[PDB]
Amino acid sequence: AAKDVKFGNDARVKMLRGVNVLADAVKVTLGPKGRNVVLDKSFGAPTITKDGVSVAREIELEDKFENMGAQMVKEVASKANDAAGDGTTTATVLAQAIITEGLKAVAAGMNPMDLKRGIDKAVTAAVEELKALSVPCSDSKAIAQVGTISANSDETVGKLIAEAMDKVGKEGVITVEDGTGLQDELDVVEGMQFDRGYLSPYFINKPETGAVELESPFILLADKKISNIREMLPVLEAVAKAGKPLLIIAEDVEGEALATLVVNTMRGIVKVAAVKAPGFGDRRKAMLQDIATLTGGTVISEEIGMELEKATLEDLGQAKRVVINKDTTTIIDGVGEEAAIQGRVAQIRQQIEEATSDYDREKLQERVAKLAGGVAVIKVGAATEVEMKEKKARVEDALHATRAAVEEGVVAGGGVALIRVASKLADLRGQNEDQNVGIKVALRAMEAPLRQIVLNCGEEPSVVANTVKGGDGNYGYNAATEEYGNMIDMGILDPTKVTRSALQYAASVAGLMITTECMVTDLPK
Amino acid sequence: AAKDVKFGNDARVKMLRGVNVLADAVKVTLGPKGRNVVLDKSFGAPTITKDGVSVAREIELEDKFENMGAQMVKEVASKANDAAGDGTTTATVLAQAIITEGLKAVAAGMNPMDLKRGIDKAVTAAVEELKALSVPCSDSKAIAQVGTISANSDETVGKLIAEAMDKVGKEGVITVEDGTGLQDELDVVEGMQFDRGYLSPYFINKPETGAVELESPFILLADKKISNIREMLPVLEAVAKAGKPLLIIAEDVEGEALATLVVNTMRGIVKVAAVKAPGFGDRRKAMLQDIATLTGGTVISEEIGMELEKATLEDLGQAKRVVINKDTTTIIDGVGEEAAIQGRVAQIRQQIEEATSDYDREKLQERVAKLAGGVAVIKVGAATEVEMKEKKARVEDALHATRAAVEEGVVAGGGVALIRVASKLADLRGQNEDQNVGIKVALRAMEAPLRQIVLNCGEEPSVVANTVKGGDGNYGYNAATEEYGNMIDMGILDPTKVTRSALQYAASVAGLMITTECMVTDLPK
Amino acid sequence: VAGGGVALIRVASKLADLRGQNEDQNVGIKVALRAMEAPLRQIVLNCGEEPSVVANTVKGGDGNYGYNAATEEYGNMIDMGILDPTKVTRSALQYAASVAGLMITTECMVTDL
Ligand SMILES: Nc1ncnc2c1ncn2[C@@H]1O[C@H](COP(=O)(O)OP(=O)(O)O)[C@@H](O)[C@H]1O
Ligand SMILES: Nc1ncnc2c1ncn2[C@@H]1O[C@H](COP(=O)(O)OP(=O)(O)O)[C@@H](O)[C@H]1O
Ligand SMILES: Nc1ncnc2c1ncn2[C@@H]1O[C@H](COP(=O)(O)OP(=O)(O)O)[C@@H](O)[C@H]1O
Ligand code: BEF
Ligand code: BEF
Ligand SMILES: [K+]
Ligand SMILES: [K+]
Ligand SMILES: [Mg+2]
Ligand SMILES: [Mg+2]
Repeated sequence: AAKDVKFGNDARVKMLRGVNVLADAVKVTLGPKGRNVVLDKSFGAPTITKDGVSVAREIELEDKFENMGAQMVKEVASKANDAAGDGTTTATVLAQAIITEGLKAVAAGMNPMDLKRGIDKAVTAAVEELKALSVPCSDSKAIAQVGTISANSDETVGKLIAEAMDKVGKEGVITVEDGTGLQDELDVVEGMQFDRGYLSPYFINKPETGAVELESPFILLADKKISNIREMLPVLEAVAKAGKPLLIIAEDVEGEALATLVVNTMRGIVKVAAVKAPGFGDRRKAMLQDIATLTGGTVISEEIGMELEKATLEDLGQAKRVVINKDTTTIIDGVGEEAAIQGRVAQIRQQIEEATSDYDREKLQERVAKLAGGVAVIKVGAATEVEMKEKKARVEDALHATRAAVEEGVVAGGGVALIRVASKLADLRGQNEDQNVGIKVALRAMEAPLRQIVLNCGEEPSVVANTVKGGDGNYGYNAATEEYGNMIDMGILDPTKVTRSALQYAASVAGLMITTECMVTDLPK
Repeated sequence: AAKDVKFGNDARVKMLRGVNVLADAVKVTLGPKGRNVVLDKSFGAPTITKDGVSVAREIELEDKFENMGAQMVKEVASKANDAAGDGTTTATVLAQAIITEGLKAVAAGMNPMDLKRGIDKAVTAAVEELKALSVPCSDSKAIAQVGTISANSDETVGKLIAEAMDKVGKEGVITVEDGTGLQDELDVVEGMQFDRGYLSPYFINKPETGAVELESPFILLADKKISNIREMLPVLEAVAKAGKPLLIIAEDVEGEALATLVVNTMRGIVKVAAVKAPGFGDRRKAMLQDIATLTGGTVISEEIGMELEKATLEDLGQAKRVVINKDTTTIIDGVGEEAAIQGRVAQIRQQIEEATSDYDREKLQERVAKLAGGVAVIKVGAATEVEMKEKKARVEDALHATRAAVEEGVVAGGGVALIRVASKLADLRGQNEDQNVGIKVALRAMEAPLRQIVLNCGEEPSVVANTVKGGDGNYGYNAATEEYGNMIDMGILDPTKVTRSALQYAASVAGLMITTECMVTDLPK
Repeated sequence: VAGGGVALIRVASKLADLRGQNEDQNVGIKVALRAMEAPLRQIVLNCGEEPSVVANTVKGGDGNYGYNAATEEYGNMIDMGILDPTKVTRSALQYAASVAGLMITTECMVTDL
């Protein structure tokens, strides 16, 4: 197709307009006084959301150049969401800040390459500063706060996340699903997380988020490589009569089979997923039988006297719910054989005492811990499915923030952290003036998230900004109460991870963009 | 379909406009202050790229005739990138200048074909002059420089390429792939790789490793479909007396032979790896004999007159270690003597001179390359996908640059080489005054790269040009720091190949383009 | 003063050191200094000489060294007698800057249909 081509300022102006039209839509959601965006997902009812990445992802624009700028920044939000839960709106605001300031500086005629280079220098130093600044978060209390604040000041959500991580342990798997009724509920259930994802992205169905959730999935527990579903087509027949999805957990699935699934599942009877049998060798057979007990199934191989041709409804495992993602699968609540489950537990422990060689102790300890943790599930309470999505999303942000916190701990939230580091870096300089002004752009931009958060209040942004700067250490602004104080004591806790991630990815993309003189895009008509 | 046809200046003017549009898109990227172009990739995030040939490919214009101009200059860009990875932008700028000056000379009424001949004559002399200027590049430091300069002054990248080329020697294969961390990382697949592996899991003695590794393995090089253990009996005796494992590089992983060798592996009597022979037919045979001599063995098959019983300890190959994978084998320090290995490479070089078909040419080069050393892999570290692509492209350019440098030497970069050769050629003349004009056209265009590099800096191009021309030898302009000096001592090194290649292709396409009198294209409907 | 735009470009080179309180004032200063070269380059371009080379050569010269557009020779403007009154240069510059400042600060325009 014939390409339109633009140069210099025309390109830059087009870009910047597209950026703004995305950012402004994202950034309205920021902080405690942010407010919701309505996304008209064609399928049905619109979804009201406060998640910035959910907003950004939808934004697509009519002008090919403005759209190009928008799609570019879109990347930032998705990256941040892929590192961490929170931080997608902060990362977008930072990116748009750098871009704006940087383009201003380029209009002064300064070299964009050196501008980019200077931004990168600042970010590196900034990241280092945050690291040192971060106070480890380990007190359940602090964990709660982190939760709460990521939940948009939702006390109850913080409570539940803290209690769940207490009950399963901080390393334990926790999951969130549409609850049955009005109230939030928490319970711990017999389930398993093993580190294998979908064997193909074509199994991604219901969620957009690169995952699949299946209700009452059947589990074919076969330590074999599936060449063609012919080997179990009467099982898929059976499963048709079920009308309930089948999870293959097998050593491999050939693309022949995968393509046959593509031919028959969504285009036909029932959705089917395949996952790699976890671990390897004797371990993988071990885990498959560990899951058979967890699900009341059997291991399907001729070493057992079983065959893919023969596995009954009852030779396959039964789970109530399974989640699969790019990298991991969580059997949420296997039917299983509870007494046998516990007996297995005791058995595996005995091998810890027998298989006392260091790495055997390790694997066995892992497996017992895995089985003993089970899984927690958080049931989101809502009157209406609209609020279901909204609250559920708010919870998952809390969840991902808490784990991130537990990893790296917390820094003074509300954007104080970024300002603080900014102030520390004021003496940082580059090789040349272009890099020096690039550094100043970076530092400057770090202000943006505070100002934005204030602005959403409709408080007077520059005033708050200036005072906070005047303050020192943890001194910040509480935007839910319009009071200066020790942010920590208030519990406005940001996990260093999210802030670090947001800054890196924001600068990363931003620095590139400024350097553009020319854009090649298809003529609209 | 009904063709539109235009003549004379209605043709050339339109054609030139197309050329200009493409060039201007490309040009911006030239040099250290050259700056990125955003190429829309409708399915995905746009590609931010500084690779000029990447730019060229996308350019395509609505106006049929302007399109023609673009399409033909596009061709020189691409051809440049085929000959050598770097130099695509230089070739474009050159082509633009020649075309521009040629069309101008034609407007004077010069015989176009004489111009073309004059251009061609000048170009030939310039190639010879570059050959004369070129100083061998050999020291690692120069390699680093060339890599740096081609990397867009990315010192780290130059360092990494140079040390990688050292670790695997000049002739080693080096490849670049998407890393995961922020930090770039270099790995090497040690030893004699060959690209065939096991086709069952039961060979794996190291299940946590997920591959088969053997220490002090003997190597039964039976390039055949092995049948039975019976033929191995005396071999197995010698093996068991040595107490060493055995690598079965069969033709194909087949036969009861291997099945019972797996049985012996499970009994711990002898541990055995088995893999396909690489390639087919005579080239398959050749690889097995190359493995053999390198391993200090000899191809143990009846098709070369030796039944498997007949193998001495000079026919069985050995290594300190071997590893075999799903798809690949590597042999670590085969016991074959270094003199035998070198000699074997000599016969392979004789075979290379005998080979007249890519089926054997590329494969023979791969044999000698792997015999010279392992394969290095450069993992490009970047925060963001956009960086992934952008950084990767620069790395790849650096890689192909260094290669070219090693093979043909280097000249003073920043376009000084072209300037110098142009000045040396000022005495050249043709058969007739039309031809002489064409020569001067060529010599004048040689300035264009230098000027364009300067212009991107926003510096007076002709001022810099004149001062450079006034200087002698490697005296030039450093566009990264805006001061003149010995270009070589600064380390701004260009591979002669890329300079030479870029010039030739530029000249060829341009010299044709100026002789256009009529263009025929479908009407715009 | 050296008439041939020499004076302006001379002073422009002299003041390159000057800098302001912030990037906005710095770009403003740079804009002013760059413009002052414009007379010389225009005069030359009318000749169809290369403005860049002549400008640089004048800048690299000293005092009244300048480009005689009538003859294309370089020389001392005074010896040739290419004399601008000082007032003319000064007034030209100041008034030019005045309008520019007016225009930059201009926020609204009112006219009939
Ligand atoms: N009560 C509060 N006072 C000040 N800042 C707050 C408060 N509650 C939340 N914030 C800040 O708002 C941001 C969280 O809002 P959110 O929309 O989740 O941003 P993101 O999507 O980037 O996580 C964090 O910077 C957090 O510190
Ligand atoms: N520091 C420098 N000073 C001057 N010229 C440079 C410098 N670094 C690189 N160059 C020049 O930049 C030119 C263009 O390089 P590049 O951007 O890779 O375009 P191409 O695709 O033609 O190689 C090269 O001829 C190189 O000599
Ligand atoms: N021979 C010459 N070479 C170069 N510059 C000249 C020459 N003669 C006059 N000038 C300069 O040309 C400039 C502009 O000329 P002109 O446009 O006629 O005057 P003004 O711009 O004041 O109306 C004057 O500043 C003058 O000194
Ligand atoms: F704005 Be986010 F996703 F916390
Ligand atoms: F623009 Be290139 F390939 F250096
Ligand atoms: K938000
Ligand atoms: K380039
Ligand atoms: Mg948040
Ligand atoms: Mg290059």
